[PDB]
Amino acid sequence: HMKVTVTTLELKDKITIASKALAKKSVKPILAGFLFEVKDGNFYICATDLETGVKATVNAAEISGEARFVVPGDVIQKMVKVLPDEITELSLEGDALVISSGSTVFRITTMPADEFPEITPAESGITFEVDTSLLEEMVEKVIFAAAKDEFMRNLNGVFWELHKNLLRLVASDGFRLALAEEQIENEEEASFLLSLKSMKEVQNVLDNTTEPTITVRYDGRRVSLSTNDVETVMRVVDAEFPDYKRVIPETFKTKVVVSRKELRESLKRVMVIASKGSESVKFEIEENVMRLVSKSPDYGEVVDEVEVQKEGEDLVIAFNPKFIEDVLKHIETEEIEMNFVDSTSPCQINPLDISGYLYIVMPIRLA
Amino acid sequence: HMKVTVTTLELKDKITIASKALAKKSVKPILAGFLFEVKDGNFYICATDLETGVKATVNAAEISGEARFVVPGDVIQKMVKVLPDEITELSLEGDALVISSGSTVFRITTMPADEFPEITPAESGITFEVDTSLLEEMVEKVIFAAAKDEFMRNLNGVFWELHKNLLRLVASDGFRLALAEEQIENEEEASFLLSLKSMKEVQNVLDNTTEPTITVRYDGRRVSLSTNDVETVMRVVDAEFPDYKRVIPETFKTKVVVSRKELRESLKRVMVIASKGSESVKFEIEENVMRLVSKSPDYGEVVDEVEVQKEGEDLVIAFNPKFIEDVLKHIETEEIEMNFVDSTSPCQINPLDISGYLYIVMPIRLA
Repeated sequence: HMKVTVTTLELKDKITIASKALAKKSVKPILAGFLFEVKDGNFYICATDLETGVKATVNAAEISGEARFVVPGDVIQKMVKVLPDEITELSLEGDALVISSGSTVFRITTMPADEFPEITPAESGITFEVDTSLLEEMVEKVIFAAAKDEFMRNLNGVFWELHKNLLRLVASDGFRLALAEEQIENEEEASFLLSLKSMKEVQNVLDNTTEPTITVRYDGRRVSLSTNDVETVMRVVDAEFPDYKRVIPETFKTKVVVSRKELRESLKRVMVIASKGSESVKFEIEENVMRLVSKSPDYGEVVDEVEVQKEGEDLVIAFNPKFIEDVLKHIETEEIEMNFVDSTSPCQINPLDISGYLYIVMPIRLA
Repeated sequence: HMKVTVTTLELKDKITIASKALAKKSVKPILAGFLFEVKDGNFYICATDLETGVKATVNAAEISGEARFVVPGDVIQKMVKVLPDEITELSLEGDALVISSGSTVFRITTMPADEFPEITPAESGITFEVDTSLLEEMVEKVIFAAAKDEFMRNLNGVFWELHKNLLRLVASDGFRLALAEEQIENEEEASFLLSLKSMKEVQNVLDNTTEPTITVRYDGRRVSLSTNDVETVMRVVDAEFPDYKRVIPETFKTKVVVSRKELRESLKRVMVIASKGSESVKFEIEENVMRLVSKSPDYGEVVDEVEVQKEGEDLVIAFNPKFIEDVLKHIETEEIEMNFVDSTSPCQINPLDISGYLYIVMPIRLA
């Protein structure tokens, strides 16, 4: 005996929410599956890779019996997205989970749960509530700049800094950096690094909750991010995030104000040549215009000249254009500023007249 | 001296049109480029891979001088799609093509044209005009079923059959077949096979002309497809297209009428399991319903039951579901028919009550 009646939308939502905490195929195939647990009229779906764990309480209409088993993560995810009816019925027949919805019946072979661990929340520590939409926005404005190389433990993630009524998120890959800061309600100071994999689950949670605010708790070792129905717990990265403030310049010698669309389009034009091999654009900043230049030995050259408002010194300075383009994608204002010191110094990019968001791109050596 | 002034839209259109006649990087890098030729106040852009050739006349505002050179195909294609101004100016500086448009200047290294061949049209033979949109539609309704394996010379293409006031196109890959037939104005009988690569250029031409009809001429060895400004010539495939009529059954024992959306959705559900390895769906056709069944040894089973109108015998029969799904994508009616003989015989799929279009899928062995 295990029987569950649940709306298909609920099952789909809870599976989706848990899905980015699953492990890969290798290193415990068991951890590449969801734990389904039915006990005492409660139905939980869990996933973990041992660094992030998610325990989702499923709000069902009927729950009887007792069961604890694992089902393969990929198949169950694909399956729930195509169940055709408003209601879904779950049961066991032999060693199979039987999933019935309308016209369709899936029978999915279960795995043992005896090595699937208990997922427990962070202990008492530092806690705050934040507006769900605000935190989502902050995460999305920085997460792209994190190192994708998991070996770079100290950059493969997003750094959280809390102060009195203030949260800042920072991410970097050593070539560029994104920073977001917003006023919130928070009592205590704290900071921690969460892995990129943990952060993608954070984003997944936020993109799939309708609740107005969420709770965060940090105990020195783990961070819980909780909604009404979903507990997510993440072990903090055991690495020291770089002293990133040393790459954020305190003054400028050159400032350029330029249309975000205008520069994006110019970057696209020069990438026709830059993508061929140089992976470089040289900015020649003059009083009223900036020329963007890219050269490929074997294919050709491009020069594109764009109108700008510029204060300070004329400057010739080179960048990876993809890194500049990534920033522009994440800025929402029509105009941006680019702030420079020297050909060898970082550039700060920010939205015009909007505080709280800033980007740093390191330059490349001039050809 | 070579100078050309042309609208950017014109240059873009003619480059795009010629682009699918280019050869790959290997085997004459020269043939992976466009021929630009300026002579006597005419500007032509050409491309060939020695089986398909395209000669596009560019309608420019100003053309002076004389030049004949090749430019690399990928870069020029990317470049023209991002020129920012209504007008584009072309000239030579050193061994470079200089392309100036608004704010942007590209300088692209040219290659020698002395080994780029003359592209000439088919000789007198069989000729007809066809409505551009009609032929486009016919091509799109069949081309997906062609063999993608170039070694299968006799199936790697689309077969054209002309009769008095009638054109039929056929494509097959040995597992499935698509056929389209429409009334046109045509005097003589003829048939020929054009390669899949040639046919993709045909489609490219049709998708990029605004002219109401196009001309086709066949001389026994080559087929020209001509618009006002663009001559495309293709060498016919030296292979015998199979006697495909032997897989088109003349009668049915079972006919099923079913919603195209309904079956597409059912196929998607069973593919959750079929994509895991079996690549198979078993249809159990009964009086009022059809059950679709897929099984994976290691992951599970799915059964989906859909409402159908069925005449004739109950039947159990298996297919590759991707092949059924491909057909449905190309049918535009809300309802389709599936027509069967035996578990070992082809299935004919067609739109309900629409002549001129039909699909054949061969079954797979029952598990």
